[PDB]
Amino acid sequence: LIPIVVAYDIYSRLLRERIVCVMGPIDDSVASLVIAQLLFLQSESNKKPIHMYINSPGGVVTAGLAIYDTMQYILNPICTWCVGQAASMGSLLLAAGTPGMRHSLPNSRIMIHQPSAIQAEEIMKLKKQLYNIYAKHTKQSLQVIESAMERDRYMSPMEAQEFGILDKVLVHP
Amino acid sequence: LIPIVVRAYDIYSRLLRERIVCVMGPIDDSVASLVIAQLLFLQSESNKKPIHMYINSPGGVVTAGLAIYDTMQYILNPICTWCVGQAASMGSLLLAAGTPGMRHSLPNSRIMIHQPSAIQAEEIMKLKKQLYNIYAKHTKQSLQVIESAMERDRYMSPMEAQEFGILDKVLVHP
Amino acid sequence: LIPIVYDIYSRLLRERIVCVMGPIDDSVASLVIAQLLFLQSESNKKPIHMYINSPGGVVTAGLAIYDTMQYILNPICTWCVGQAASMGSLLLAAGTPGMRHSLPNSRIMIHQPSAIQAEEIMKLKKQLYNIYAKHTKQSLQVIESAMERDRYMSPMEAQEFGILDKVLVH
Amino acid sequence: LIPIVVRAYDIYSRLLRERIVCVMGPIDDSVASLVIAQLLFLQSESNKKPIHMYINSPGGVVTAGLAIYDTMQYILNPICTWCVGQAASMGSLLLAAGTPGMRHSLPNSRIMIHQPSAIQAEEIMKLKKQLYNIYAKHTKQSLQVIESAMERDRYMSPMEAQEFGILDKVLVHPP
Amino acid sequence: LIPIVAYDIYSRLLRERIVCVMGPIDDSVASLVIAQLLFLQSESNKKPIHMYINSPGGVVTAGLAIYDTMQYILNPICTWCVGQAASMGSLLLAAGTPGMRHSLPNSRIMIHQPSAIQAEEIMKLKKQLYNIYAKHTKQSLQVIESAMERDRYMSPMEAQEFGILDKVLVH
Amino acid sequence: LIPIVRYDIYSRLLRERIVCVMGPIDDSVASLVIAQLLFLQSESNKKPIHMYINSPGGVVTAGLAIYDTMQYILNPICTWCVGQAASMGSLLLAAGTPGMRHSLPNSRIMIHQPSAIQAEEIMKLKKQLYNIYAKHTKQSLQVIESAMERDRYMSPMEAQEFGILDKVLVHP
Amino acid sequence: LIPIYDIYSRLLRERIVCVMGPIDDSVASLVIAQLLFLQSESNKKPIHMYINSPGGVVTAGLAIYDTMQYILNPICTWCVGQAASMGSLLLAAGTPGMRHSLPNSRIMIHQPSAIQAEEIMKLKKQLYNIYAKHTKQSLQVIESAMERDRYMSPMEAQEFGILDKVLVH
Repeated sequence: LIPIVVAYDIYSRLLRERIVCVMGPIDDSVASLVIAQLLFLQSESNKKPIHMYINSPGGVVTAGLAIYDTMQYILNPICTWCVGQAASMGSLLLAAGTPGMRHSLPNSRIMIHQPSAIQAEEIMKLKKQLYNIYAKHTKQSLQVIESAMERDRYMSPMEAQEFGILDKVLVHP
Repeated sequence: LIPIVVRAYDIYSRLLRERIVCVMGPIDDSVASLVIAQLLFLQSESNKKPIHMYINSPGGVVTAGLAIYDTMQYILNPICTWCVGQAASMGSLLLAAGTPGMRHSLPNSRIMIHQPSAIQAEEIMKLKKQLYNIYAKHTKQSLQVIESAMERDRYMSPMEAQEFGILDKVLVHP
Repeated sequence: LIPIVYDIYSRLLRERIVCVMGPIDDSVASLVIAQLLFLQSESNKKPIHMYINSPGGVVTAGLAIYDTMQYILNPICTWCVGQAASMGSLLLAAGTPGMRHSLPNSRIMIHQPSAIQAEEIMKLKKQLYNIYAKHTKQSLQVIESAMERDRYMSPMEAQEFGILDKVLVH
Repeated sequence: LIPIVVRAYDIYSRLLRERIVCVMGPIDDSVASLVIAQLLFLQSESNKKPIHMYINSPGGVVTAGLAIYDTMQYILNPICTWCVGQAASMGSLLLAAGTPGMRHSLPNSRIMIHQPSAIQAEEIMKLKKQLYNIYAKHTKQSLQVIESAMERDRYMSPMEAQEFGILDKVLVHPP
Repeated sequence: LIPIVAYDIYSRLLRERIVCVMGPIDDSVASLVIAQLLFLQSESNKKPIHMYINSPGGVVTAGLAIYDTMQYILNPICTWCVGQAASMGSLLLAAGTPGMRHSLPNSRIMIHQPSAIQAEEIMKLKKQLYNIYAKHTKQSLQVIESAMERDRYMSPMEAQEFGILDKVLVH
Repeated sequence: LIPIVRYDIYSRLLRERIVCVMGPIDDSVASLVIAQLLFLQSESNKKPIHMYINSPGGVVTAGLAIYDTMQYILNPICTWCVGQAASMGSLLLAAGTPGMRHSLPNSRIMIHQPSAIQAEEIMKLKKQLYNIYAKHTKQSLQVIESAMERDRYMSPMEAQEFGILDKVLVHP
Repeated sequence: LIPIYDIYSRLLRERIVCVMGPIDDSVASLVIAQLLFLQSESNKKPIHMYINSPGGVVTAGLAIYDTMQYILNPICTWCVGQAASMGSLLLAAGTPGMRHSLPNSRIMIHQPSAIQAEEIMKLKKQLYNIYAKHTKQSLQVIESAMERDRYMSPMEAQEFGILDKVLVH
């Protein structure tokens, strides 16, 4: 499947360039890999930026929160890039990049809404944490976040930049 | 198994050494990540030499194709897009997104820009207005023509697609 | 597993042999097209050998392979092994004039046995008639008539029809 | 698809060179076997350098988790334990079984001591009583307090789990 | 698992010019057998090739692909029946070189074809099998037609008397 | 999934003369364990071998194949119960060398055989288990036959008192 | 999964062939390849076959058996765990004096139960001839002993002539 480049597979040469890809649904296996790649890239140097490319519909909240906390834990600056879409938990990882270093390509779709075995109280505690993350990183008030997360829709990149999910939309070809 | 040739490469990696990217079968998030990774790698090898992009796909996920498209536009290199077999829905967008003068088809290919067949209607319509806009910029056609052409569930020949502006050259010769 | 000597198929590819075996689809077509384009770069003038044992498959996948055969400048030997049916017999007939061969016991079928609109299936079908007409030099009516009969023909009858040039009598 | 790092290692073997053991996903006999083998290997390389265990798990088989726990207590090394994402049921026992002073959580980890639900009833209760004694040893709560806390089907926050005695530090950033 | 001896055991046998035709025959098996036959001819057109047959038969047009390769190449082919060669497996056995077709004492031979395309097309293929067996067995088509409809296995001694085999190993 | 460490983690352990019997026992497991046991005897007939048991048991005739190899080879075998040794897993524990059978504190031992061939053939095979346990535990057949009837696990400190193992490695 | 040569390629270098699990045409193919290879390495050094098998396809087992009898090497056969049905024929087909079992092995010569009944019967009559030849029992004993659906101990299997040695170790 994966081509070889000169030998490496392409994803491991991207990792050698300090690029981490989060593609497709987030789960405890995807999180485990992303966590391991972030902890590794910190051990190789704690000063060079890391580049995280997001194309995901989101996924499990607990897996997404594990990736988030590690991005906040590691000392590296993190550039974060949206390609195609970043929805639900995927847009939290996008929002959680370093201020000034959060980017999107012009046609990406951003969704802050959190699409609909556990007690009701425990899902609500997770959501209350999400409101505080979005308020922290977007600098919106909690009242704005709660109503924004109620609308089941995708933002355009220009709407998401004025909302504060993005810093830059790179239209330059 | 993929045959090894001649260092020893599988042919898909040898073709990548010739700066050829293969987009084969349906487009999904896995294909999109592979195509974007291949494209970003080829830019690092040089910013100037063209990239060759061989399209044989029935299309696929719209947001996956837009991720490939956005990467094609970000990269500075000329991209030569070759239609082989067919390019339907999102596949004909990728064909059309090659650099002007470098979009080619073999003569028995079928081109379809109609989008055949989990999301709210408002977001599919927003996605579809993007397709109308980006076809118009790449084909140099009016939105009314695009809207009309994307409504007919039909394929068009490469000679028709050249007149419509999806293609630049049809290689009827060897 | 397949035996090592290279893998057995990579050893054959170094002899400029392309094995089309089994049903043809987009995954098979992409393999065959990749191999055909490579072998032209390795030398622009030495023949390529295509060995065909196929029941056919997707039409656009087969037409993708066929277009590559006509694009590259090399002669192509086509060898019918066991059977070449539907799109498999088009690839057999697409070999270079004088260089289309069959083993004595091969069965060839040009009929097309048995997501798309009816008008689009018929337009594809009319393309096949034009391909067979130019390569067999039969009239369009004979092609339409012979492709309607759900049958196989022997190599000696396929040679008389113009699908083949040589049958390799034992 | 697991990236390779350049000798060439997969990402998990590269981390094992940092003395990092990833206990991720559910625990079963093959997970237990793999963790125990890694712990015994890492002890051979140094009996006094710390080991780092990263935990994100919903729990698993109890006897498989107790096998891992017993290995953590056998080896002489300090074990720093990290909760990322969640540590539930048996995953919280491996968290609590880290070295005193070296059990850490990130701020959004979910901690559940409760045990959600093939053998006779007497064997489940006998496993339970072992768990109560292990938690009492490490959290320094009394058995009845553990029994009352372990009956509520809920998750603690990291700060609440520190007050319960499952954790020593909650870290936003490295100090 | 296949043992390693460096080669896996089947590639080590191929260096002895041994081709194992074992298990059911299909279009994928035919590809492997034909590629191995053409390779062994490239390494030498003179030295014999050894075919080891253990199969219940299979697809007719796949077995005919193997058969036509056996007759095309110039090498002598020793065919060995191991365990059984039924239906199309017994055609490859009979198509060995005259005097070089061998069997072990407990091999079971069956020329009958046990048990989509039109009826008329199966019958044309079937009539080809009669001609192939008649050529190699040195027997009347009427005898082949009668023998090929009996749903039975021959012993190696019966198969030698019929003309499918030349030699039976005695132990 | 298995990390590498010139090995994978398990071939590195095998170089320390450690054999792992993990998960259920079947014909595949029996063949692998017997091969490893015969290999380690060739490397030396004098150094101990370490066998780590975490098993729910499995096919009885597969476990007896492992057992007979343990008794054939000349090496001392240390047997370690980690987590659980039930049914056939407890026979491999009992069949370690005397003075060299160990358990971790939280292990579960079960001698009972949790519930094809004819009924008479299972009882024939069952009667061999009574003889094997009686040899190694030094209990009488009546004590073995009575103990095997209770569908229960037991703690290391009771299997030590029963004679299934010799040492419990209390945590420091 | 398989420890590291791999453990079986190392064992094959000691001239050990493992027959474990049920026998089918793919197992027969791999065992026959190993037997023919080991004869090429030398036609004089013994070969060791380890059997732990329920048996399986009869014609696959008969293909192995004829290969064991064709090659000139001595073959030492070891019953490990169980040898049932066709597994007991491979065991019995070891070299006289070199057919061994561990003490707790179970041996069964009964043949538990795509082709016609008359054809299965022709196969079973060959089985009677093989067992009578190798065990030196009469055909009437073999025919009766295959009818009883039972296992026997290695000591009882030695009295029947399927074994020569029991390794009290």
